[PDB]
Amino acid sequence: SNARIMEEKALEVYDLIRTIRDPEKPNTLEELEVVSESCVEVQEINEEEYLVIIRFTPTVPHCSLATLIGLCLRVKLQRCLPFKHKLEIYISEGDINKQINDKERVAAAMENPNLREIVEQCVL
Amino acid sequence: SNARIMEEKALEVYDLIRTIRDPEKPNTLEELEVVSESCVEVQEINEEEYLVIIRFTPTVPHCSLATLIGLCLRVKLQRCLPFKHKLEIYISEGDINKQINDKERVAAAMENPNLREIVEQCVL
Repeated sequence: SNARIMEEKALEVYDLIRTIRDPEKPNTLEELEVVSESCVEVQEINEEEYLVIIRFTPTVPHCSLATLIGLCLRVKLQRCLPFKHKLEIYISEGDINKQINDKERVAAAMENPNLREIVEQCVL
Repeated sequence: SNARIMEEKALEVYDLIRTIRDPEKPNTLEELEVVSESCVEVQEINEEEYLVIIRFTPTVPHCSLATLIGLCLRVKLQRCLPFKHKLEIYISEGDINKQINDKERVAAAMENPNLREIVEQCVL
């Protein structure tokens, strides 16, 4: 039946993506619950052309850039200021879907050798 | 005057933090407008103990983890699926101030050799 075939195609898709390594952590997307089989749907657009829809839940860095910067500020001052002090640091209060789907943005990323290297190794 | 002294102390603070390297980009925090002199304030809490307040504007990654993951999904499928397809990928729709100020969270970060290495090199 059509439904069975679309189920089989979604499983095909899932089996390819499930073992991709996370860019930062030593585990696969499936192990980190970034994807699961139910997160994929396949439909037939026209005869023998399929649409694949994936919803994924990205991992977050163990230590974000903003956090690293804040630590640098605190550690530098703590070690190098010549007076006794307390410090309060505040993040100043003064499209990803687009980056991963737009054909031009995808190509631009894959033309950066640094990003291409990361992506190609994660999927290897 | 008190005001002059606090201005001089804030400049002291600024001169230490302005040349810290960004964790990812080849430029200093000042060059990237992560900090500027006006973003620092110093007050005297008690005699010879000062409070330093900094507001900073973090840089963002040129390519976030979520974007890298989405690229991996697309590139893997584009290269390895055995059928013609279009793909739509969606981020599923199903405290930093705390990490950089809380004494315990700061210490925990600085005990991770990986993070300590990054921080110590950025401030060197």
